[PDB]
Amino acid sequence: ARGRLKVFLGAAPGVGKTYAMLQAAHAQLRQGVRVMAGVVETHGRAETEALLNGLPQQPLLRTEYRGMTLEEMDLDALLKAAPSLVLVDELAHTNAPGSRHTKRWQDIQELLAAGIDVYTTVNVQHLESLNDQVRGITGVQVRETLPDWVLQEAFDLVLIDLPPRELLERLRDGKVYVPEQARAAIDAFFTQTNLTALREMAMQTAAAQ
Repeated sequence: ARGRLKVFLGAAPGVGKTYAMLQAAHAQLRQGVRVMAGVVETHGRAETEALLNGLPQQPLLRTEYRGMTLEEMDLDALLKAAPSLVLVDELAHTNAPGSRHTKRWQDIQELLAAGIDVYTTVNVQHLESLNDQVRGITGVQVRETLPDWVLQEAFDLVLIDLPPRELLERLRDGKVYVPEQARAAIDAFFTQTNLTALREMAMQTAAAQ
């Protein structure tokens, strides 16, 4: 049986992609599926941290790079253990230096070729075809990109939707964490106008699948 990819697609950070993925994963766990978390970003949400702690977890690999402790999915251990389903946040991620592959999507393709199912999350901004539209709207450069075909050839795609106004409240209320984005950049990104634009992109993306 070929590995099947399910992508939880969202307009932006904070729309609930990871939580949706972890709830989907619990349904599978309950039905007896050997589920393993490969890489999951809970981003300080206690409810998401509580879902993750009910799932088997594969320790990450830590490296040091320019003072920073970088974490990657332990691909080699996952291939060896051969779980039935691996959970992998952030489909557009560019891997830590010294990784076998440049991109986390390649890590995923490798699991999938080994017959391992994969659940993943991605924000719409990372799609290659949309890089310039996103930069034109937000004024922020998207540096981690994803070839559109990686998402197009996904077995399953689910849109995780949230109103922009509500996402702005979440950001205000300390519920949205965006690690590799400085304050000036977050302020430039998370506006009503920009989030409305990105929500339409996510929907147009989901409809074209």
